[PDB]
Amino acid sequence: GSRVPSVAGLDVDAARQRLKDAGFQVADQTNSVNSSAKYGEVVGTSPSGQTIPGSIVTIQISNGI
Repeated sequence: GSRVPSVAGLDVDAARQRLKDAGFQVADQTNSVNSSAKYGEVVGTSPSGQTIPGSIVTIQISNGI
C-alpha cells in the first residue's frame, strides 16, 4: 500500500514507529539542518505523502535551539 503517513511536525521517534507500522523501513543516516524550529522535530523527509516501499527513507530535522 503506497501511502506514507505524514509525520511532519512530530518527533523522529514517532515518525519511525509510523513507518514500521506501514511495513516501511528506517534509514541509519540522518541529515540535520539549521532553522527557526526545535531540534529533533521532523520537518524534512525523503518520502512525500504517498511513497512506495523499496527505497531508502531518510528522516531530517530542523535544529534551531
